[PDB]
Amino acid sequence: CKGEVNFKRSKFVKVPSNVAPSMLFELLLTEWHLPAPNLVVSLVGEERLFAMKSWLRDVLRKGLVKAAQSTGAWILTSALHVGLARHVGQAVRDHSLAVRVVAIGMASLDRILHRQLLDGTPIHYPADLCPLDSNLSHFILVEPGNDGLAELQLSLEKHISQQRTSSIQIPVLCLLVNGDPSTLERMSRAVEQAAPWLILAGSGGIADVLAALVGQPHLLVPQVTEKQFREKFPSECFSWEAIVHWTELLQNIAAHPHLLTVYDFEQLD
Amino acid sequence: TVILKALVKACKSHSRDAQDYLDELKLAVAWDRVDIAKSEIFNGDVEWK
Repeated sequence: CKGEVNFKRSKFVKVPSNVAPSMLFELLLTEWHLPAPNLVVSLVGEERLFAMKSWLRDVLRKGLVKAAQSTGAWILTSALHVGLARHVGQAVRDHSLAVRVVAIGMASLDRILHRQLLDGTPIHYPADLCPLDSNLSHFILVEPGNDGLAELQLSLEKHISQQRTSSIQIPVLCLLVNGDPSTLERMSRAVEQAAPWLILAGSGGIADVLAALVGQPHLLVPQVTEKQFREKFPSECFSWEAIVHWTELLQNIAAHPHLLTVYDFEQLD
Repeated sequence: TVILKALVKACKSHSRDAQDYLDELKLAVAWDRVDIAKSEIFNGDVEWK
């Protein structure tokens, strides 16, 4: 379901979950005629409420720009970013005007604004429930469950970590930046896929608490997880049952300490 | 220095808002302790417009 939106012509494909990742990847490559990427990195946090630490954010952006201007890599942010990712995307687009990296946006059709209009070719969306920006020069859309989208992104990741296809293997990295609680469960799905994770000490509450949780391996710590969640963003109260359920995922993730590690940036390639 | 440190501690403790921190920052500008003062203020969660 290929679509071209005229605004700068931006391409996208409507693809539901449980669709061939090999076919998706090869169709995308062939369609947009991208060059084979040396490295792929994936954004995982979309808490618009958590504003980027100005100096920390500038440092991260400068480091990413410096790394990407030379080696070449690919990005996996969300489609029609409006939160924290929104502005970093426009900054990267600004950099692009003045080896090449192409940002990619993936999202579900449900939350997207004009989603009925898009499902039915100049497409203009001049919005000052998600508007698009020129950051999505190429776009990725799905219209199937939230876990479905998680497994979809996971399948794309795993298929990028594929075999020779002179064996060539393009490394994939995940960046966890002040995510939702769901991101934690999402990381679980990545833990089984052997995905090297990266988290930030000072990005936000979720990553900061994760820095302590897995580091201290506790079989049973439901009250500790409760006190932590109350410490970090106590916006909505959680049931003790769901807290034990997330504690189970904490025990599962911590069991794989090699694949992920945390570094204190406020304290690069 | 410590005087301003405690003062901004008090300002931040009561509330997180522009105007009061603005007055404290005007004081800071008076003493030209831009380094430590701006570090305390702007590295913080407070948002400026």
